[PDB]
Amino acid sequence: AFTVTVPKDLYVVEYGSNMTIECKFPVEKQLDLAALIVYWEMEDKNIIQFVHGEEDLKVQHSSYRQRARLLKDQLSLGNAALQITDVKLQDAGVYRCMISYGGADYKRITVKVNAAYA
Amino acid sequence: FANPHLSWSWXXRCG
Repeated sequence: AFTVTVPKDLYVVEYGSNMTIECKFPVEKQLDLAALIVYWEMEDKNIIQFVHGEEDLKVQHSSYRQRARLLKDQLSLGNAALQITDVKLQDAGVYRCMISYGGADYKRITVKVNAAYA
Repeated sequence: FANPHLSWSWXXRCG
C-alpha cells in the first residue's frame, strides 16, 4: 500500500536549464528521518543515496557532481525532489526514484533534453 | 544498500 507517486513522468528541458524532478511519498505526521532512505538512479549511475539523514557525495557518479542534489527541505512534505542544475544532454534518459520509508516503492521518470537551437 | 558510503545498484544491491 506504500506508494511513491510522480506528478510528472516526462520532463522536457533545455540544455543549461535547471530542473526539479519530484517524487512524492506518504508522510502521515512528522517525518521520521530514522526510517527514510532515498535512492535516485539513472541507467546504472548513482545520483542520490540518502540514508537516515546522511550522504556521501564520494558515491555520487561523476557526471552529476555539483549539479545534482536532494532538496531535503521538501522531505518533510513527502517530496524527494531531485534538483539538477546546468542541465546537460547526457542527463537525458530514464530516472528512477526509489523510496524506502517503512515500505518501499519506486517510479520511473523520463527526461528529454533539447539542444540549444533545436 | 543501504550503506551510504557504498555504492548501490538497482534494486538494493551494491554494484
